[PDB]
Amino acid sequence: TPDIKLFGKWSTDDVQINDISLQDYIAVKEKYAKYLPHSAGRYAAKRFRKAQCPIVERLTNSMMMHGRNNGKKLMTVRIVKHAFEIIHLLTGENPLQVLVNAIINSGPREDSTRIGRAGTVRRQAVDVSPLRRVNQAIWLLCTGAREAAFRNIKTIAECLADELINAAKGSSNSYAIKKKDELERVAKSNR
Amino acid sequence: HRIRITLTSRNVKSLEKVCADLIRGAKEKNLKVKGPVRMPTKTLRITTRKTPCGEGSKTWDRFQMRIHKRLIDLHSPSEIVKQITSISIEPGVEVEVTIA
Amino acid sequence: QPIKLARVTKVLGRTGSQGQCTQVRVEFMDDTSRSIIRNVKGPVREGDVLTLLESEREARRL
Amino acid sequence: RDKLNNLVLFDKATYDKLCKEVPNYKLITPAVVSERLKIRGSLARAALQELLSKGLIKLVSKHRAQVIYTRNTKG
Amino acid sequence: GVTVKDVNQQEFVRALAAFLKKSGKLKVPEWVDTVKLAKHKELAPYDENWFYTRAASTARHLYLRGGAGVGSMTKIYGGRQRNGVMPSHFSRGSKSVARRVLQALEGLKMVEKDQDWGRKLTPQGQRDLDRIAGQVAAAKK
Amino acid sequence: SLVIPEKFQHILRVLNTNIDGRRKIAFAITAIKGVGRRYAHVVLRKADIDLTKRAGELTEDEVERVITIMQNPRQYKIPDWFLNRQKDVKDGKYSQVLANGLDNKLREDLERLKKIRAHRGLRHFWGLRVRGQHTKTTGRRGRT
Amino acid sequence: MAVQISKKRKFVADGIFKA
Amino acid sequence: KGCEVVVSGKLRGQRAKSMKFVDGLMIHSGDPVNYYVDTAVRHVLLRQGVLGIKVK
Amino acid sequence: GRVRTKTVKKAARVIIEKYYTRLGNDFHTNKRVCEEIAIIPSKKLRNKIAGYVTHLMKRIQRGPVRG
Amino acid sequence: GPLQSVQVFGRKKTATAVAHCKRGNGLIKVNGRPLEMIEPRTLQYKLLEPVLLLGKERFAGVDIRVRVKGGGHVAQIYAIRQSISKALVAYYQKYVDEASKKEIKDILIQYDRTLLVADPRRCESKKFGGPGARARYQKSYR
RNA sequence: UUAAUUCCGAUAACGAACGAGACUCUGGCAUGCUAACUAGUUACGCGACCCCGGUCGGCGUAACUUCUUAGAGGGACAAGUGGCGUUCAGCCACCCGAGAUUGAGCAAUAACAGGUCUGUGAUGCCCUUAGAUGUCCGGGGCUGCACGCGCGCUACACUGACUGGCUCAGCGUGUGCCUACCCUACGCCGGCAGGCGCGGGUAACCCGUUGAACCCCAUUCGUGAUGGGGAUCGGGGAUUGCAAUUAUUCCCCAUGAACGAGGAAUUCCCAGUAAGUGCGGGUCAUAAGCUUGCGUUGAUUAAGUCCCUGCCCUUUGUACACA
Repeated sequence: TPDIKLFGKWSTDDVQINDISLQDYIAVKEKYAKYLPHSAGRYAAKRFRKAQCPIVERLTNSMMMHGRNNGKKLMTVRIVKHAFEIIHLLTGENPLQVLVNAIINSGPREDSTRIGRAGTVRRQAVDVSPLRRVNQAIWLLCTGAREAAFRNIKTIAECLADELINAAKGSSNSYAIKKKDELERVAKSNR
Repeated sequence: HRIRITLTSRNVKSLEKVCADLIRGAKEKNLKVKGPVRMPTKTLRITTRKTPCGEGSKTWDRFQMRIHKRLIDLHSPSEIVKQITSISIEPGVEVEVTIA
Repeated sequence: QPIKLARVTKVLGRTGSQGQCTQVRVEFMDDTSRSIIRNVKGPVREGDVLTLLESEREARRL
Repeated sequence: RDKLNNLVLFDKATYDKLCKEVPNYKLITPAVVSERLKIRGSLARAALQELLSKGLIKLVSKHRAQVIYTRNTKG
Repeated sequence: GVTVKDVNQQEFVRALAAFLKKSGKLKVPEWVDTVKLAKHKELAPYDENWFYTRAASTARHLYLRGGAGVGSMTKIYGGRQRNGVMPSHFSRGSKSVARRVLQALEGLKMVEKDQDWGRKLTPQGQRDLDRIAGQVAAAKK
Repeated sequence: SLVIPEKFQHILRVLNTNIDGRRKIAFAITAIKGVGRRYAHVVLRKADIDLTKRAGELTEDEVERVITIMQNPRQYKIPDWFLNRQKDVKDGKYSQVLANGLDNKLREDLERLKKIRAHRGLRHFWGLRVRGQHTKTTGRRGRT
Repeated sequence: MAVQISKKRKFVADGIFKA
Repeated sequence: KGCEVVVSGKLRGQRAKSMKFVDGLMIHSGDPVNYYVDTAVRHVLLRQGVLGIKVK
Repeated sequence: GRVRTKTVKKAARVIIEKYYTRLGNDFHTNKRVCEEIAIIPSKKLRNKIAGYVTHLMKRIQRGPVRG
Repeated sequence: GPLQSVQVFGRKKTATAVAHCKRGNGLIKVNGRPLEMIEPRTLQYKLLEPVLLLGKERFAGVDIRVRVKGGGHVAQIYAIRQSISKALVAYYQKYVDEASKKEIKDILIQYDRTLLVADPRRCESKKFGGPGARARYQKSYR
């Protein structure tokens, strides 16, 4: 295929990030569209190299946690493949656009932190950068799948498929959107 | 005729001096010589505690001792290279010669 | 109240108790003129964009 | 607090619910059917293999961890 | 044509264990329905005809890498002995199961008590191995 | 085949044992004190029973024949090594013990060591760990 | 000769002799 | 190029001292210490106890 | 963390003042000049000296070098 | 026709893979097995990367015998996908057009660099006072 | 400005020394060099099989050094392009490139009444010295249990347990001086732990191509303190030793405990790193829940700050200098 590279069986062409803020720090189309998430690495060396790592490889990397699931990227990629089948069936349209939309809608844009006048302290609200939007969106939906699957027959590949469908629509059902709106509430509380 | 000289030493450049000496010898006496076969080096490694007593912060010494080995094969009678092998014996390097 | 888009023009320096903000002057994408200083959480570049929930309140130039 | 008393074997009206509701589910897995009908995953799988073999459900791609089916295409 | 290496080995061993069971005359010992396959394993095998699978497994292991005695069969058929509350350790297979499988294949015209120890695969063995390989590949076609 | 058949036994009672019918047979018959996983699997392999069934799908004739093989160890070629009671110090008969019988065996045995006043019995009576286990920093939940 | 010490044990024995 | 003579132990009574006599250049760290600095640690038998000597 | 020490800098300034006419803009040629003219006891030190020589000389032309 | 043999390797980790490229018809086999049978099967496409991108048109002139040793499963898979790709570039400059190699190299290198350049990372040594390279044992106060 | 009293600048200072850096060992690059029947390759001939070819760790000797080994050199320097910088020191990006900070060893001036007299036939003083505080044998003890602390291991499950099948490593050590005591292929008996036979190896030669675990493919299980957990306990069976009771170690059936992710608090760590996962060395007659090394799979977050905790400076005050 010297033509175009499917993600196992999913089409990369005609998948547009509508949000302009998460256009620069989301790498899925034309050049970063690869068959697999599982690649070498060498993103962690420098600062902003993390931004260009395929967003599906970022999802895979974040999905595995809590000791037992450490250095199991082969198990993690097979869960993401199976989830991508399930989000295609349940929804109908492209699984890549499902993931992209879920990540855009899960990303917070205002959150609190402790600020200067270091005499004492102060909790003032600030804006999160488009890379921090991606980072927190992917983390929150990965812990959404983990916490949902833990002690319930609904298998993890199906749990991710629920959380991705929910967040991609902008549900309020998804753990990721609940937590986001909780952060933006506390931001409003102290601004 | 297949005589084999095994040169073994803790020092490398003293081993290479004796090795490069015996090849010069074999070639200037018109003899078939298999070049020095660099057998893998062995690292005698002993790691001790540093303190004689018990009550110092847990620090370890890591003593190493590298031992090096070349062997050079020769197709010749015994007594010619016997006169060569008797020449240029250093304090460091250790020679063992077998006949067949 | 409308969420507004602004392009970060330059990074100034880092503030907060434990150096966990970026003091940056952010120019509005909608109007060419309006540049206000805001504190930014997360790793921010020069030549990216921010989505402001309010377009008026400004950070202190420390 | 709560306890989940799933069936070990089929009831006649639960078997009716299976063979009639499941061929219209766009996602049929042993996890989904076990949640909806209240059955153990062993029976849930055994029924799914029985229904595929009889020729009603449409298999997608199975695995030792995850076995996924869907409804048969109508048009 | 095709050989043993040109087909998926997951289908090959089940095909060969079935092929040997279609013969169904493999000098199978007495204590098959009471024994545990290794002192690192806990239970008896889930399946009842584990002997014909292991006979075919040993057979293709001698095919690929020959000159293998009972001790290398206990090495290759090893796993974790998870020591309960202490951490897990590598442990060997049951010597009896491996020896009796080779003696079964010795009595049958497949292997041979080889010089330099262990068992070879004899031309009749290799033939039956290579022909079923073609049958499995033509089946997966 | 997969429907709960007529007269499916939800509750079984054998050797004063509550075996649930919903359990798979090899882990169903494993319930009683004396029958573990291994002994349950070898005797259900002995009795010509398909171990793929639930513990309620079988018939009472299949129940008695698996109960007989259970109480008849050597009588159906289960060897000396498998038994949970080998060469009893009073009886000298190599045969498995079950719930109420083993309760009698163990109780009599540790009370026998107590009455001969062998240390094992003395450690049993004074309420400490029997097998030379360090008690300087372990065994506090059972002893307040 | 008959005892036939390894190069490792021989070179350590040579070192201890000097020590 | 340079020397260092240390004599340590019970000097001028019961509590012990360390007298340090250096003249010229002396290096302390790195590999060149192996083949430029020649050392010698010794013990001497005096009536109060052991006097330790370190000559560099 | 690439700050050259007094050793590399002083050696560079002494080499240029004595042998200006040989050293040039190319790093590789004046690596070989410094190799010959200066008995430097290690290879990494020779490369760091030669490196700073073809930085000083690449700025002598621009003008007001002080040291 | 005459000799057209070239042996080229690929290392990613302790593992190594060596590919014997030579003229014939298209046949690429690793320790006997075809590329559809080398495990794990989860990394199917990672082995098909140079085939899928260069097309079978470029491969069908020559056959490659890959042989592997050292490292683990993922390591040896990144070793073989490097070994066949490097072997074909080295072949297509030594025996056919230099523009043909320039074409292959630019296509492979711009998809991913690791097809030609080995990742120079190796397992760092352990030091005392800790269970790994950098992690340290638990210090206790009070 | 730097990792740095590291440099550049300012400059009554100029020029230097130790520590820092350099240095040494190791990590990665060479289709270039010198070399290999104790490393292997590509061909070639025979030999087996499937339908000319395919596979061959089946055999055997002509070319060779890519693969393996260890010697010499080469290689990387902020060198090249662009910005910021008193336009200096240098910093940031980007190209070409195997590397654009690999890890450790070493380590100043001086100090502490820090630890060791249970390492020393290093050693002053005191004590004992024949019913010994010496030296040996015989037994017990250092393992003793209402309790409070510290380092660890297995866990609490489905990303999981179980049973099969498939498929990949790197460091090592190996017959003892007295020393007795080695690593083991292969074969028959046995369910297992072992037992009995004949060999190899003092070693790139034999164990050995070190068929490791995780992982990977397919059955069983179905949210139940459950096929999770494996403490505690009975009985029997093997091995070491002169002897295992107070179970040395190992095996088998049996027994099926608290534990639903852990309050106050708190430890370690930024890339082949954390963590998972197994494998050797030390101890060793018996012998890892320790430590010390080695691969294997391989991330989340950060390129910052003095907020907390420490430490070091400069200014300042002092009636303190055993501070």
